Amino acid sequence: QDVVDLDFFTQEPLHLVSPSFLSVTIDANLATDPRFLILLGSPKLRTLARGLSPAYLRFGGTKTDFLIFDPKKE
Amino acid sequence: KFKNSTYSRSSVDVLYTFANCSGLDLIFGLNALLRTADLQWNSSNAQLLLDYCSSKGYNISWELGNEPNSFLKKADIFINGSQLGEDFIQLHKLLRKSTFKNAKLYGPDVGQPRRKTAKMLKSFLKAGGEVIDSVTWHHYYLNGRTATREDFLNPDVLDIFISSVQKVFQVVESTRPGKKVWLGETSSAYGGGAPLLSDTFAAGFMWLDKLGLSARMGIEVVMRQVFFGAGNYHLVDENFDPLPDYWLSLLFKKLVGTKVLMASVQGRRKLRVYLHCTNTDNPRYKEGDLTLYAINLHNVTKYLRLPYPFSNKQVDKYLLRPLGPHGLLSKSVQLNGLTLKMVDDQTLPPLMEKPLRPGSSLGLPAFSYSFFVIRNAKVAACI
Ligand SMILES: Cc1cc(=O)oc2cc(O[C@@H]3O[C@H](C(=O)O)[C@@H](O[C@H]4O[C@H](COS(=O)(=O)O)[C@@H](O)[C@H](O)[C@H]4NS(=O)(=O)O)[C@H](O)[C@H]3O)ccc12
Ligand SMILES: *[C@@H]1O[C@H](CO)[C@@H](O)[C@H](O)[C@H]1NC(C)=O
Repeated sequence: QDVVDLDFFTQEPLHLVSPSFLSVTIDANLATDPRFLILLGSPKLRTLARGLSPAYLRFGGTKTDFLIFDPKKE
Repeated sequence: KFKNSTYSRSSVDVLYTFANCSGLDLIFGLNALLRTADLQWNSSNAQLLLDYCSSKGYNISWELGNEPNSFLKKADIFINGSQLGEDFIQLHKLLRKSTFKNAKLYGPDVGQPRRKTAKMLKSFLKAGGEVIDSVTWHHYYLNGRTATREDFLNPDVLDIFISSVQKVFQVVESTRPGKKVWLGETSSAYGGGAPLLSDTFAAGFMWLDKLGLSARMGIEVVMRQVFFGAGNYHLVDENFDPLPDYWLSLLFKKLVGTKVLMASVQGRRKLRVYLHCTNTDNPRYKEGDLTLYAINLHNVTKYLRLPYPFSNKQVDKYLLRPLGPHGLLSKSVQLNGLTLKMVDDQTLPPLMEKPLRPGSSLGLPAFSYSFFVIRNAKVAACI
């Protein structure tokens, strides 16, 4: 049969997650896309991102250790 | 294969503005493969970028390197955890010197234990452990190249994550007990996700289970690879349309509180249950309310009976099911039989609950996941 009984523990918090528990990444790979500026400009994409606030946005990935900051570059 | 590559002040401002204007806290990985002769970290480039961001009034947290475990494969350089430990102290000094001295530092973004990462992380935490505000590691369940539909629905695949986490906590407890533990980059499948799997309703068993287990086992933050990008594990497609994991990630934020509790089935592999305090920011819900979420990987409906004293409470269902005809391989999802679409580019839909007959058992169809809010639960812990 397909009826299942649940047991609950409700005496005390076993852990506290950050309010930003569910966070998100942008891969470093994406800073090597010509369309980069266009993409992060999207007000639709920003609607979608705001719905996830509060959260961390981690910019990183394999390319983290193959990107060099140019203060002279455009 | 992987070559150096420059980035502009515009790149940084683009990325900072996106985070700031979306209400998100940017974390920036710095190039840790810039080495002095003595194979120590060269901080000058990083020094240029701290200077720029500080001049601009940019509130940003920092990381140094991504998966140092495989710098030897990726760039023919071996960096030991001790040195990477020293390299993190060097960078932490610069943040203390800099205008944002309270700036947070996360590292070392090592891969999961099965990638022979334990030594590197233990050596890293013995050496650099003191300056980092959280330990970051990475988890993928599968190879995108070989991942099957059956893999995505397999409780034995979901369960390997439990040992990954136990192994990480073993290294950390032996070096920096009470240091916060973050999944710094994680998803279904590496190599940019499983085509027609990582971007579907089927991706949600792995995403929701990872979230339940991370919360239960003491992970404080889970960072989903990726919000947006080329990889099939993106939350948003190339046309800026939300995929099923976006709607799951949004409904989780609405209903799940920061206080982690526990649920279990009296019978425990294909029925996966998780319990937190309800997020009371929902005006619908008050302190003491419980958020249950459940995965059903059986091929039949299951009927969950709430334990005493919650058998007769009013329950709000949030059941997620694919929009056909592609079933679990669908890129569209219904909340309680209503398709989840953006009302427009400015506007998210409401997420309508479905109130259950009080004292009814909780129906969970085959290959589905659902949230249940137990109203008037009055759990003191949830205060
Ligand atoms: C061997 C292995 C096992 C493992 O568990 O995790 C791994 C993670 C790895 O790499 C890590 O996991 C991701 C993945 O791969 O999906 C990479 O994603 C980017 O880079 C990948 C190339 O991998 S790489 O070999 O060139 O680094 C692309 O396929 C992928 O589309 C792209 N994300 S995207 O949003 O821009 O589309 C990350 O940058 C990297 O931190 C690499 C290898 C492993
Ligand atoms: C569920 O799976 C079993 C495999 O042992 C199969 O034989 C059974 O008929 C399936 N039931 C349904 C409802 O698909």
